[PDB]
Amino acid sequence: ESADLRALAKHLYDSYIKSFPLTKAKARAILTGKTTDKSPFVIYDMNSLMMGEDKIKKEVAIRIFQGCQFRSVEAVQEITEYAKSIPGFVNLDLNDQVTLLKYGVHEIIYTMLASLMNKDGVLISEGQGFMTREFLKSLRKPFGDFMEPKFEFAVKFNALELDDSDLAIFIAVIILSGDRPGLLNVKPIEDIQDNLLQALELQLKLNHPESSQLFAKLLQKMTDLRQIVTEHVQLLQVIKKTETDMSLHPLLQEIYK
Ligand SMILES: CCc1ccc(C(=O)COc2ccc(C[C@@H]3SC(=O)NC3=O)cc2)nc1
Ligand SMILES: CCCCCCCCC(=O)O
Repeated sequence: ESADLRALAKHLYDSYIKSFPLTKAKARAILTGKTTDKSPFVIYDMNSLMMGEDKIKKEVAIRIFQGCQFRSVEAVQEITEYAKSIPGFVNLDLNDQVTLLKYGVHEIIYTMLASLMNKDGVLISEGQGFMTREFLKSLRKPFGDFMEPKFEFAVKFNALELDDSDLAIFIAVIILSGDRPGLLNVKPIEDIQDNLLQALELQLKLNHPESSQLFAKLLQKMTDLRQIVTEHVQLLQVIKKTETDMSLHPLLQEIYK
């Protein structure tokens, strides 16, 4: 029944709004001058970077990098709260639950990162600030190319014009992979994902009826996520070797194995 699929979609959207304080709908209202929300202080160089705490509640590159790192640990926390709400996920073997998160968590971070980006920069501090792509790329090596592959993806991805009710099901599909390395019981995972994929497919054609093959173009985007993740991992191993004094969160170290 299509009707059970819509109920699942409604359930996941509601759980996505409850788990993530900054939705794409809010992010786009901030980014584009809407009166439902307020304007971000823009950071484009070092003076505005230090002017930035005068509005938004060590060297500059390592400080920015370690805040982006604190934020990621926070998103991991929000993603795990979302994941538990995906029907059947808490019912799986605990070891497989850990494996799905470990491998799914960064692909979801960069999907939702895209909600907070345009070609020019990225919202920070829950929408209160905006950090210019040009500033980030001007950071000293090896940090200037830290964010550029996320912007390249985001610009391509934001072109699909997905909204939060689409994204809620898509990030569920990402978690419930079943081709993840080290999974004990693949088949229960594949059964949950086949359901999510049916819910996503219906959602896309009801919400985007004039968008030809949007289901397939979005599933292809999963290729770009995998490559962002693997590049970021390699870049981190270079930062850790040249910056032996920069501390990495154990939660992120446990995932990066
Ligand atoms: C590289 C892409 C990116 C993503 C998110 C952020 C953020 O920074 C947004 O969320 C925030 C904002 C501000 C801080 C302050 C940090 S935190 C600390 O430990 N000392 C500080 O100055 C922490 C987190 N930046 C960059
Ligand atoms: C985004 C510019 C403000 C820098 C520090 C913001 C507060 C730090 C935090 O929330 O962890």
